[PDB]
Amino acid sequence: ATDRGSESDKHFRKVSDKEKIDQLQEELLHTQLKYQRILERLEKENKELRKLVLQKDDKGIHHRKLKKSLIDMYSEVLDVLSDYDASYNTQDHLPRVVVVGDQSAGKTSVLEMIAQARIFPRGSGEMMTRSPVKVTLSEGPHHVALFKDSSREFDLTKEEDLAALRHEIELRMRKNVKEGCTVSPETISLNVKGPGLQRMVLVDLPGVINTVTSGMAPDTKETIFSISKAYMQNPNAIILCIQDGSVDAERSIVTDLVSQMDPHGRRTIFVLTKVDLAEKNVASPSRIQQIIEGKLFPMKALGYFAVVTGKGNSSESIEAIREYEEEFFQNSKLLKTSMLKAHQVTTRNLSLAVSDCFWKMVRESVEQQADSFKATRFNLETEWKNNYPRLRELDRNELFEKAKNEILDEVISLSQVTPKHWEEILQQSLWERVSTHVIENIYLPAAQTMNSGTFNTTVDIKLKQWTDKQLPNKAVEVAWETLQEEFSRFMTEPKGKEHDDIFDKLKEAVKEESIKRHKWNDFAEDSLRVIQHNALEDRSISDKQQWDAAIYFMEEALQARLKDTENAIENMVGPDWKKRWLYWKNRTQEQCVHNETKNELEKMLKCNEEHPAYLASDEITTVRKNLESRGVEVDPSLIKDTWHQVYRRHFLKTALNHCNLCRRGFYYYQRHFVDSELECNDVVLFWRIQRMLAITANTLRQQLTNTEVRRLEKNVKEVLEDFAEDGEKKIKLLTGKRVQLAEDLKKVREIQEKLDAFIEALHQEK
Amino acid sequence: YLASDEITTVRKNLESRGVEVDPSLIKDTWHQVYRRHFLKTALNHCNLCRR
Amino acid sequence: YLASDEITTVRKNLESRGVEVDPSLIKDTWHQVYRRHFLKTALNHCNLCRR
Amino acid sequence: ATDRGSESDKHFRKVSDKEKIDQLQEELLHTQLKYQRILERLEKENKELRKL
Repeated sequence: ATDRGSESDKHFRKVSDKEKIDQLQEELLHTQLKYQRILERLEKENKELRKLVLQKDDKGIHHRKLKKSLIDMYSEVLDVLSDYDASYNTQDHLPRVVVVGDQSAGKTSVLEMIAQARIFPRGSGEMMTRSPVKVTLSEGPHHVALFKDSSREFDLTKEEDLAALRHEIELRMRKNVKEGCTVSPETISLNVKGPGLQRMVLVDLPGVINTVTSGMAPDTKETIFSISKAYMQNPNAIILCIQDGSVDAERSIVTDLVSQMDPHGRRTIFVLTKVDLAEKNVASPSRIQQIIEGKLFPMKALGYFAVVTGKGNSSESIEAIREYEEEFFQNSKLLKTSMLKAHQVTTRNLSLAVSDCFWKMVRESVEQQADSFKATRFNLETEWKNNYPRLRELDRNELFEKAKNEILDEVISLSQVTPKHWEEILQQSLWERVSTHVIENIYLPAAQTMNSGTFNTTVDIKLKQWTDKQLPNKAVEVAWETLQEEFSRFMTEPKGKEHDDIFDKLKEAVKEESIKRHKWNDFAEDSLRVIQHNALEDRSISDKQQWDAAIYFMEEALQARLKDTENAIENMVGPDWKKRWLYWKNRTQEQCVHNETKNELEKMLKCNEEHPAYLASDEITTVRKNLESRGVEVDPSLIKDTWHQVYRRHFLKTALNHCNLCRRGFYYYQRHFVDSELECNDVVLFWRIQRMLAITANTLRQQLTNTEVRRLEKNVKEVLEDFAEDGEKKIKLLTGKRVQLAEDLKKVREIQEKLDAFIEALHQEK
Repeated sequence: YLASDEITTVRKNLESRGVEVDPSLIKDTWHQVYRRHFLKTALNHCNLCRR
Repeated sequence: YLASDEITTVRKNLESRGVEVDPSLIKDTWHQVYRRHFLKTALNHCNLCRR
Repeated sequence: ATDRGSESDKHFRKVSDKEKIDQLQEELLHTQLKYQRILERLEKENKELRKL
């Protein structure tokens, strides 16, 4: 009966087991015992095994080194840096080649010709030219392509495999775009190999635009720039600024972006596309010599190159395009009249120049960055050792788990708090809540009568009205606030040295929510009405022990109000004479007036202690006139306030003297003696109220401990589950641990492996 | 706040006396005794702060 | 034998009076303290067996 | 540095890391790598519920 919810949960949990254990033991623990060990065999070993099947097709041993070209190994290096941190802050560490240019300028054809195959999709000329791809370029004995995330090898000399390759890229391309924008940053990684291909890694970035039309979002112009600027920021990048040769160089759009990362073109190269279509330029030195020497641009490049990207056909074969490129420059005026120099034309020269810079920079740069990222682990280890004693047990998610368990443990312990403490809290709160009605409305008007039956009648009328209307509602409010306040205390107590600040954030978020998901059963108001009445209903003090308990509670309740009245009267009337001459506590004029009015009312009460609270109005006039005669200024309001305080003091102190007489009042009642003024009936009232306070507190405690506290535990578990699923709450709560710093120390181990393995490959090769 | 070691050192010290004590008895008795000490000190500080 | 927590009560009474003490100084002091009590009680039992 | 608890803890950590790369542990890793292949490949067959 003390608690019932846990029994129900255990019962139905056992029933669920009895019916479904032959499945639940298999699903829940059997497999899960091995779950931590199963995943490496299930997924990692699977990725290796199929890669080993392709290595078996290669017929080269996986263990023995020199299995792959140094640049093919360097693609994995860049990929691991991208995975560890895709921001430019980490891209800056290693060489890259950026392929950027005006929209639909043929830059994709430039990259494909450098790759010696039509590897990228060209399905459309608007959305398919404004999305990124990345391709590594490697030496090989055969022109073959392989994705990071696929075991399939593509034959680059056949239309079917090139089409499938373009299809896979396209499937990634047409999805890695914000809706409407059609432009989003994302990584697609292909490794293209073959004879004549150089040691590079080229990133084709969304085509650059200057204006927006009805078929595109207005933001599209900015998003492209944001992507375009991202890879250009790399100080170790070779930036191929690819411009459409059919339009004025002064009108280049990409240039105005390149100048934001290299204002003078120090690390940039100029590429002139559509040379065999822009006849107005390739046939005239006055344009070409400026465009290719670096006089028509603000950019002073690493080099300047001219290429043929296709005769307006977005799907033209790369092989035919290269053959036509070699034929065109010989056909064109440009070679004869030396407007373009022989080393400034065709795919070969551009590829070789960028290859030499990039690859020589890569051999030196990878030798630096292995130690850079290993040094970053050493730098991460100084901070982590200094911030906290060496420890990695905790985690952001584990912070939620630990705060969850702390909260549920405190909620349970709350449910098993000694009940007696619950009743003590409820009893004291109830008395503080009710004493105002007890004395101001019930006792004060009732005990001024000269008949015990009228005392009890006034008391009982006020008690019936009060126990029916306000008192039950007040008790229910007290119980609600008691439960919520004790819950808050368990959630927040700074338990000395055993307190953990980190969890506090969750304790506040749950404490708020758990309270709002609980409501107290309103029916209590009616039950209390009955119960309260019953506790009052016992008006019979049968023996000395209950007589003394009754007198005790009456003395306590009346002494509190008497002390309050006496403090008010002392402030109102002023200091005593002793203070006035020993501490020079001189009275104010109001205090003197109040003192004289008090003296008037007090002589009246001293002569006749039976006087009721209410005076005649002509008496107020007589009090004013007698006060005016002696020389004291007084008005009916001063008399009424002074009267109220003074009569209450007289009333309560007379009640306590009646306590002093009740303590030894028993023989007079057996005599039925007629001259006996003493009748001790207030004692019964305060006895009844003490017992009613006890009964109300205990009933509220029982409702709390068997019905409401278990509902609170259920609501808290629901709140904790809802917060556990909420990723944002975990992000914005329980953020204090230093584990985040250690996560970098551990994660950069992939970059450390790729770089060192690449350097040892440089040492096996030379 | 009494830590669990402080509570246990009180529990066993009383068990050695033969008094039968548990962590909740001590936690609540400690709260009352400590608050008595703390509030009397606070009233002494009341008297001090006057000057 | 003193219960693992009986060592904790010996520590509390000593900690309250101002004596730094640890469970190893309670086990060594106790092994010598009970070797002596036991044997001297045995010899007093000799004194009583004699009659 | 002598008779310093933090220096003693750093000395204790350096000796502990060498034991972690002891030949016992190294042989354990080498044998475990083959043991990961041994009594393995049954798991992919086990996931199937058709027999069940």
